[PDB]
Amino acid sequence: EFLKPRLVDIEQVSSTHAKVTLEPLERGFGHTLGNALRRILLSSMPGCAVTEVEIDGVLHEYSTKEGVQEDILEILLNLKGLAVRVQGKDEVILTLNKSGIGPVTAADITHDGDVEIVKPQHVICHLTDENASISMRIKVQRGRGYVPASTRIHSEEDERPIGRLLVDACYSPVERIAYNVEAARVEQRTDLDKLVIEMETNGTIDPEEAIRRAATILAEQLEAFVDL
Amino acid sequence: GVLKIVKVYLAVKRRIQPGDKMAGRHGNKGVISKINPIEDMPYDENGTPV
Amino acid sequence: GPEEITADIPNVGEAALSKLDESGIVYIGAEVTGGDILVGKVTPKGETQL
Repeated sequence: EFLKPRLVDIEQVSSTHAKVTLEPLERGFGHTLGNALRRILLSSMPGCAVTEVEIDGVLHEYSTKEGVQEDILEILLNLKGLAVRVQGKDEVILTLNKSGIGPVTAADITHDGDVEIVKPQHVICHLTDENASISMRIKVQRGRGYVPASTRIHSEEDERPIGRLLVDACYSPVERIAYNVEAARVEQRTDLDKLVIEMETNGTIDPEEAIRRAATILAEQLEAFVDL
Repeated sequence: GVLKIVKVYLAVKRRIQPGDKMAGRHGNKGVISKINPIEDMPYDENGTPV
Repeated sequence: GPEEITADIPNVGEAALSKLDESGIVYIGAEVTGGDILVGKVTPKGETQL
């Protein structure tokens, strides 16, 4: 009795922007699935950002490093916006080394095989002095939602390493979602609906797999309603 | 009577939470009441929340 | 009598004194929460009369 949809054209502009079409939808199902998908997309999508950073000389985020015009927690704030996608690893640790009077970009990080840098132009910090040395360990892991650094020191159990700068982790790769429901004509079928989801990413997750995992979550939650 | 003093200086970083007083410049006080998910936020036709 | 700043504190675990240094003063950079010991200080009280 009930017609079921599929994903047709997935038109991609920037690496950060995309427009996904969903074409065989019934009346009312454009908006029923559109919102309930926007609600899933924005909130519960796996992705990875940086969790912990060790800086060579620094003892804590409120220090100064001779030869850098950024404060340490300004450098930690730069890393929070580091867009990495890692493959078969759940947590990887990167190594950043650069000296000279150059801005230290995200391309200046040592590249692991499983690691992909989305914004090589991304600015981590600047270097002012000539021979001004900087080297750091940046620990990225995959995660969901928004995990603050405050909630990380409950388990702890000896995270004593006095130079391990814990950073807040905003792991969602979704930045923004909008869905517009317009009528769809597919030869004969008086009125149907074409659902267009438009979404911005940090580059780590691709649009198609995001929607697939978005609706996968949705089917699993309804499993507690398929029966009682 | 005092023989020596040790002063420890603590850098407390305080985010924002229900109870904090906030106001604009026009005499408009207000205490934040619920911290809400980006999804529940009223968004415009563009997808940009508030 | 006089008071000491020694890192030997009565009735606290070895893990309580972990953030403290040898002299009784917490290390620079150590992240702490409420209750944690900043400066281990001990005052004389004799003939407890128990």
